[PDB]
Amino acid sequence: IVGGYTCAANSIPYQVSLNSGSHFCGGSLINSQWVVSAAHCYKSRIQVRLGEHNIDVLEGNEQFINAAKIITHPNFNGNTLDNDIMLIKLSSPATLNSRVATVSLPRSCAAAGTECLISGWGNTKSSGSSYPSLLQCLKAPVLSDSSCKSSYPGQITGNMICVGFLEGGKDSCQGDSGGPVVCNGQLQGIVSWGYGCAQKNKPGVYTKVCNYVNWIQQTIAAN
Ligand SMILES: [Ca+2]
Ligand SMILES: [Mg+2]
Repeated sequence: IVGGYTCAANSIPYQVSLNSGSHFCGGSLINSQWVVSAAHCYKSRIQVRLGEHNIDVLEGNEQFINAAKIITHPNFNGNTLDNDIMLIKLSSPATLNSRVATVSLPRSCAAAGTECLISGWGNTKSSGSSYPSLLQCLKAPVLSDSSCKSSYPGQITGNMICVGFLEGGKDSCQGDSGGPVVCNGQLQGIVSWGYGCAQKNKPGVYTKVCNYVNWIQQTIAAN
C-alpha cells in the first residue's frame, strides 16, 4: 500500500497473508473454511496466515493453516485480467474470534463515491521497494465509471471497478494482490491490477466481487 497508514493491530480481522516461504499475496476470510483472493496470485502450494499484524514476528494471535484446495475462476483470463478471483479451502477451519473473523460478501454492488478500506503487506514505496512488517491500510473511494474507464481505455470489463485517487500517491501495489477492498462492511473488491501503483490517472483496478457471490457460494457448497 502506497500512501497509506499502519492499521491498528488485528483491526482487519478478515485479512490473511498467503505465504509460500514468504508473504506473496493477500486474501480475505469469507467462511471459516474459505479464503478469497486473486487468480493471478495462484501457486500450487499455499500456507494461509490468519490473525497477523507483524508478518515477521510471531505475536500470539496467528493461525497458520495450509490450503487444501485452490480453485481459480474457470474464466480467468491472464491477459485482460477478467475474472481475477480464486478460492482457497483451508485444511482445517479457522477458529473465529475477535482477531480472526469473516467479512460479508456484497449484498449489492457499491455506489460510486462509497468509502472503502484497502489493506495489505505489499510494497509501500512509490519509487523502489519497501515491504512492511506491519499491515498497511488505505481509505479510498469507489471511482466514477467515467474516471475508471477513461483511465484504461477499452480495458475495464463489467467485472472490474476502480477504487482510489486520480491524483496519484495512494494505491495498492505488488504484494497487496488478492487482498480486500471492504466498503460498508462488505467485500466489494479484490486487489487485481493497474499500471504500476500510485501513478497519476492510473487508479487501482479491482475484481468486482458483487458479480461473484453465486460462483463463490456454489464453489463452497460443492467442495
Ligand atoms: Ca506475526
Ligand atoms: Mg520484509
